[PDB]
Amino acid sequence: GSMRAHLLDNTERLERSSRRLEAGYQIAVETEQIGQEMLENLSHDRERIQRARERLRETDANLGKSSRILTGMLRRIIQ
Amino acid sequence: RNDKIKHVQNQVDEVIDVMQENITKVIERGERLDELQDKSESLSDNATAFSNRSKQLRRQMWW
Amino acid sequence: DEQLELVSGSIGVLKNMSQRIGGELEEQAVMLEDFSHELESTQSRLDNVMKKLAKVSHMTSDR
Amino acid sequence: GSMRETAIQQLEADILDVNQIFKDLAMMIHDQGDLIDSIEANVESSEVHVERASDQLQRAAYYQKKSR
Repeated sequence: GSMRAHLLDNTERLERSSRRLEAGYQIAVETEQIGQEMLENLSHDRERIQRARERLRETDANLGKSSRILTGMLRRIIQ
Repeated sequence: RNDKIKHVQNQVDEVIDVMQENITKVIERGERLDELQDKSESLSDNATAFSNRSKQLRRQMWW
Repeated sequence: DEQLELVSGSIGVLKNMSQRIGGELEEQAVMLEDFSHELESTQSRLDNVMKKLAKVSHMTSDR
Repeated sequence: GSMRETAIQQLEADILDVNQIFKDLAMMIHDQGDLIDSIEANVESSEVHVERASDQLQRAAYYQKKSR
């Protein structure tokens, strides 16, 4: 009797297990769109940090200029 | 079957291992960004104070 | 069947993306500590420039 | 046996973990972009002000010499 009942249980345990590898796959692939997004995001930030480091060097060039001007003023103060 | 699970599981556990380190790096990154923001902040405050003192120097030199 | 191959492939990539992320994060960590030091330097330059200023401001309108 | 049934469940569960950690990481990185916004703005401001100050100093210098 309940012998093919087991064959029905055993067979359903397989069916949904296949639906867990289908989901497990969908989730992963989805996760590949996030991981990629992060890489796009990080590159963008890395660009902004380099741009800022650059803008800082220009601020330096101007501190240099102000330093020279001040020295020059310090000179003419002693006539 | 099986193994292609085990040797496919810990493949995941590996990614989990890398990502876990990654969030430790991002946390570290947030902290450095936090210090960077505080310093570029004093600079800005100081750059402005500097600009105001230069305007005064000009007016003072003109008088 | 063996769509576990499709999962293993998919994950492999995640295993790829996670590492490039860790690499980039480590690279920016260096880049941020560098930015931090340049900031500290610029601050220094500003401090010396402002002192020169305060000095000139006295050397004249105090003589 | 069914240790291939549980294993496949752990697998998927663990795959959900990565998906979560990836979202988590993405979120963290995205939120830090506001710190970068601040830093970026702060340096910009410094650049603009140091540049403005240098030009005020040149005028100060000129006036110093224009003062006999």
